[PDB]
Formats: sequence, C-alpha cells, structure tokens
Amino acid sequence: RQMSFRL
Amino acid sequence: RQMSFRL
Amino acid sequence: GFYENYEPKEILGRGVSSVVRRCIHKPTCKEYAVKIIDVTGGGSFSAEEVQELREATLKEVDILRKVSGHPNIIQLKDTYETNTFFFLVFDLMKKGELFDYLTEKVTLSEKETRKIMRALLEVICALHKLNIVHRDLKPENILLDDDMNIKLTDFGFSCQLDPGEKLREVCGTPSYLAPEIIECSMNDNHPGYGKEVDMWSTGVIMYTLLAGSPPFWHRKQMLMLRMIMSGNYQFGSPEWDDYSDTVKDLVSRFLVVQPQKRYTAEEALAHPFFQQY
Amino acid sequence: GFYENYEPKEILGRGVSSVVRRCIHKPTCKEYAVKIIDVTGGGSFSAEEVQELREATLKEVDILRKVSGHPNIIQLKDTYETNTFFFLVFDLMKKGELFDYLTEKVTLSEKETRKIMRALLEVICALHKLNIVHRDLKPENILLDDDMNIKLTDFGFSCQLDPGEKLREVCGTPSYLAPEIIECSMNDNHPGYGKEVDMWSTGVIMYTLLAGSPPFWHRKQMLMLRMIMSGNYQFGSPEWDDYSDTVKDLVSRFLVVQPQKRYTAEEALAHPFFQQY
Ligand SMILES: Nc1ncnc2c1ncn2[C@@H]1O[C@H](COP(=O)(O)OP(=O)(O)OP(=O)(O)O)[C@@H](O)[C@H]1O
Ligand SMILES: Nc1ncnc2c1ncn2[C@@H]1O[C@H](COP(=O)(O)OP(=O)(O)OP(=O)(O)O)[C@@H](O)[C@H]1O
Ligand SMILES: [Mn+2]
Ligand SMILES: [Mn+2]
Ligand SMILES: [Mn+2]
Ligand SMILES: [Mn+2]
Repeated sequence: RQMSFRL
Repeated sequence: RQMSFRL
Repeated sequence: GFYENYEPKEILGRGVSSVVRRCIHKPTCKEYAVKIIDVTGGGSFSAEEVQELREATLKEVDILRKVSGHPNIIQLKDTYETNTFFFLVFDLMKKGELFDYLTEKVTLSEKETRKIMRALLEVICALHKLNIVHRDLKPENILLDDDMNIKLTDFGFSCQLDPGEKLREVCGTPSYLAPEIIECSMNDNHPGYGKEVDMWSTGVIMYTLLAGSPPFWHRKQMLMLRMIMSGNYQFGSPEWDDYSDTVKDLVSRFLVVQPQKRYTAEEALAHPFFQQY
Repeated sequence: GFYENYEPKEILGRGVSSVVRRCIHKPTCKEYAVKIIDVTGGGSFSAEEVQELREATLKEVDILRKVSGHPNIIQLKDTYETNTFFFLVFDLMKKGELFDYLTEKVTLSEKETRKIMRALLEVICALHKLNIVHRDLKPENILLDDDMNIKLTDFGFSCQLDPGEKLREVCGTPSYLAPEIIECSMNDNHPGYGKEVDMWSTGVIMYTLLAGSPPFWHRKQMLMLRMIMSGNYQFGSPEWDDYSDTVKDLVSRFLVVQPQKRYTAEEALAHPFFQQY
C-alpha cells in the first residue's frame, strides 16, 4: 500500500 | 501507514 | 466529550497521523466511522509543528463543511477537539474502498470503468467550480456504499484557492503525483501549480482500473519519478488488447505533461467515451 | 501448481508489488501465509522492468534460505513461479505485526521495550555476522507469534555484501531512512552506504515504541528530510518523563548522523540498559 507525505 | 519505495 | 457519546470498535484504516475506527453512537445505537488525528505527533512534536497540524486539520473540516450535501462525497457528522487529539465522525461505508474492490477483481471492464469515471468526474467538476483542489485522488480515498455508488473522502490535503493563488508544496501519494509538483521540488524559481494536478491523478486512477496496475510503476523510485516527469508510459503487451480506442484516447488526454494542454473535468465529460452524438 | 496444492483465503496485508493472504494447504489442512508478487507490474511493465523485479524476487528468496533456522526470523516453506506471478509460502502469524500491537497499546513500557529490543538486536547481530543488510527495518515488518515472540520478515530489499562492496540506491520507508541514503541522492560523488543504515532504523523503532510516535515526524516531507539529515529530534514535553536516563542514552547512540560513530548491534547489546555489571 501507499500513504501520503509532505516534503 | 507507510509503504516501501525505490527511487 | 467523544468517549461519553460514542463507543469505539475496530480499526478500519490507518494514516500517517491518524487511525480510522468503527464506532457505535451511544444514544441511537447506530454505527459510524471515526478518524482519530494526533496533532502532538505520536508521542511528541514541537509547538510550531503542533500548530501546523492543528491548522491543517481545521482546514480539512472546513472543506468538508463546504462540500457537504453532494451525493457522491462523504458526509461529516460531528467533530470533537482536545489538546492532543481531533475526532472526526463520518458515515460508515461497509464495502470499504475502491482499492480493496480492485484487489479482489484484479481488473475492471470498460463498462464498469465508465460507470465509476462518470461519477468521479462529476464530483471533480463540482469541486473545481468552487475553486477547490482535492490534491490526493486515489483508489484508497474513494469509498463505496451498499448500492456500489462511489463516495469521495480524505480531504486532508485539500485547498480552496483565492483569485490568483498558486500552490508550492510537494505532497500527495508517490505514484499519483503530477509532474508539476515534482518540478516544483527541483527548481525554486517555478511559478507553482493549481487545479490541474487532480486531472493527472484521475488519469492514473483510470489506467489502474483497466490494466490492473499503475501507468508509471517501477521498482526504483528515482526512475519512477523520471518516468512520470517525461510521461514515459505505454498501453502494452496483451493487457490493453480487449479495450476500444476511445478509452485509450481519454486516458492519454489525462496523461499529458504540460498542464495547460491537459484535459479538464468538463472536457473529459464531453468526450466520445461518455458519449458525443 | 500453487492453486492445486493450496486454497486461498483473505487478505492479511498489501505491498507495492504484492498481496499477502491466508491460505489452507490442501493435503494437511494446515494454514499458511502466501505473498503473491506480480513481476509484470500490475497490468503491464517493460521486459527490462520485469527482469529487474524477477531478479529482486529471487534474491529475496535466496536470503530467506540462507537465514532459515533462526528462531526469531520468519520461515519460508515453499516457493512457486509463473510468467506473471511469484508465490512465497510462509508460516502464519496470527497476532500480526508490532505496528498493530503498538496501535492498540499506544506506547510500551521500558521493561516491555527491553524485551523486544534485546530480541531484535540479537537477530541484527546474527545477520551482520553474515554480511547481510535487511534495509527495511520497521514495526510493520516485525511479526509476533502466540507466545508474543518477535519474528523478523520482509527481506525484499535485503543484500549479502561482498568484501568491499557498498550500496548506492535510495530505497526503504521514508521515516526510517538513514541520512547516508538521503545523502546518496543529493550527491552523485558519494562513496555509498553499508550495514550501518540498519542501526539508525533500529533507533527509530525503539523511540517509536517508547514515545508513541517517530522521532522525525513532520507534516511536510521536505522538512522531515532536513530534520533527519541534521539529526534534529528531542525527548520532549511530558512524554519521556517517566523513563530512565539509560534508555535515552541508548536511543541517542542509534540516532547519530555520522555512520562511523554510530553504535553497532554488538555494542548496543553491551550497554547498561541490557546490563553491564
Ligand atoms: N467513512 C469511512 N467509512 C469506512 N472506512 C473508512 C471511512 N473513512 C475512512 N475509512 C478507511 O480508513 C482509511 C484511512 O482514512 P483517511 O484516508 O481519511 O486517512 P489518512 O490518514 O488521511 O490517510 P492517507 O495516508 O491517505 O493520507 C481509508 O483508506 C479507508 O479504508
Ligand atoms: N507470515 C505472515 N503471517 C501473517 N501476516 C503476514 C505474514 N507475512 C506478511 N504478513 C502481513 O502482510 C504484510 C505485507 O507483507 P510484506 O512486508 O512482506 O509485503 P511488502 O510488499 O514487501 O511490503 P512493504 O511495503 O513493506 O515493502 C505485513 O505488513 C504483514 O502485516
Ligand atoms: Mn487516505
Ligand atoms: Mn489523507
Ligand atoms: Mn513490508
Ligand atoms: Mn518489502
């Protein structure tokens, strides 16, 4: 699965 | 959750 | 507050800073879904960090209240706040997400794909009329009800833009990211990005339904990002053979690198795939 | 092949290129866990891409066979291959992962943390004696059995290094990434990285058990990466108050930016936290 991110 | 990745 | 009105059940889902559980409303005995958001950063963040997360959460709730009422968007019923947690109570969707559905059926048909995309584009068209960008479109954030109708959720990265405003941050889910957000991270003299990132992601969703896998899927992340940046993808081997040329034309209008040439929701709903004469 | 010997059940987990399900062995009626890996890339990848994924999978199986026998590592029972899929049959772990456990208990005690870390360091020490790097240490990849003993799994990014060899690729899970792998991606004239990345990740795991959240947890990914690169973290507010100074000393020896000064598994097992005199 894939989660969201913030740089 | 967090998945693995390849650049 | 929240524990005096509701009873907590099992984990339905998990996020970076949140846990989603099934819960019973004490008074009415009805079942709901509750997103528990930790603004304190698991154990501990800084005061600055905490305020950034508390302000991101309040904007999420704000958009949820503005878009309330649409039949294909999730409904926020009740919110609660403390010093460390935020509680957002939603309608429970028993058949889960479009990601779980796709996993069981492997691929979907052209006809079943037309159903879902016609609904999804309608929602996107509505949001973009209000100047709102979702900014995290993907199968895991599209839920299904008992009649199998789509319900859009997770407005955690969403924004209502001001006249003239452009976004500059790099956020989303890696394999659905538009090329303008990735371009933003390599050049600090870039103009920004806008509502068009949602259409690229829509295109990634549509290709993934039909083929069984994402258009820019690669083992090494560095090359995946170079592939998305150049728009290197294909309708290969035996997989896309059964499908018409009209679906393929529609997917390729979404997967366009230059945002000014990319299709909009209004234009996509006018295409021959959904009908033309 | 695989469907003539085993019966497929529910989804226990999901990966980027894999689905993990519960399955019954037809002959013996016993239950196992099966990782279904798609080398074809969901619907379709290129031949080059497919061969890269088929060669990554065979190395995974290889390491699994080499480390077989250790009591705190998962056991691979049987493998199957076709043109599009790979099937890897493992022992079923009913109590799931350390990530699910942590979610239910929120934080763990100093005594319960000493239990898990003593076991985990023992496994790491074993692997590093053979020159093998795991390269994806995290709570979701550590399973628990009925007696609550840890069982290490997911050797998808693992490597047995040759005398002198160094790795150059950027891979892992974002919040557990060592700073040398991130350094590798910004400078193409960097020397590489080695076994030391596993110790950083071990440190992130240990802090996350005790505090409830990861040391470098931030909303914007760009700043998270700058924070990990500089080693900016802290044992803040009320959270770490109950804990001794010995645990904190051990965690800070793992969270060291310069890899040559970072603790090893052998050194960590000699620390006063696990005993000294
Ligand atoms: N209303 C709901 N009814 C049933 N299940 C739900 C509901 N809302 C959320 N879930 C489930 O929980 C998951 C997480 O919710 P959500 O997407 O809002 O979390 P998040 O922390 O923002 O995740 P992400 O990593 O995408 O940012 C979803 O993927 C979905 O499976
Ligand atoms: N032997 C097992 N018994 C029970 N559950 C298991 C077993 N093996 C795996 N699972 C579950 O399935 C999940 C996925 O397995 P795995 O970590 O090997 O997949 P992956 O595709 O390599 O994931 P990742 O994104 O970390 O790379 C795990 O997080 C775990 O919850
Ligand atoms: Mn989500
Ligand atoms: Mn989200
Ligand atoms: Mn894993
Ligand atoms: Mn893996």
